[PDB]
Amino acid sequence: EPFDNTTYKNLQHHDYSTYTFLDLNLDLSKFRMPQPSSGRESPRH
Amino acid sequence: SGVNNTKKWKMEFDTRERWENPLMGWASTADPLSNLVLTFSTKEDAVAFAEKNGWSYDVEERKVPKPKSKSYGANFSWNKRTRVSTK
Repeated sequence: EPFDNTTYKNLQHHDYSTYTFLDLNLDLSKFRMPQPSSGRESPRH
Repeated sequence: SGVNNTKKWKMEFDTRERWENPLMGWASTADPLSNLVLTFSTKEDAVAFAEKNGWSYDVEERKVPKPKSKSYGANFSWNKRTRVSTK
């Protein structure tokens, strides 16, 4: 707790797997607000 | 794409027979007016020349491309089919 400025606190990324980013993106799906609608399924529709 | 050859009226005659020279196979003709092209500034100038020389003439009215609305922003449209899939 005492002010310490001699250690690297960003060590969590030493054990990130290949799917870490996509796993986090999957967890941030129930918080997202509903997307806007263009009105068509795609520009080719 | 150049449009500089579509600015003057022309008067060409009907195409007559071309046959094959028996010696060298060239294209022979008996039509003295097969290579006759006249240039006129206006349709009325061309019609006047044709009637003066007694020829029968058919007039084709000029075809001009119509003005078109071209927007580069329509290439990226929120809800229209004009959005391009590639650039």
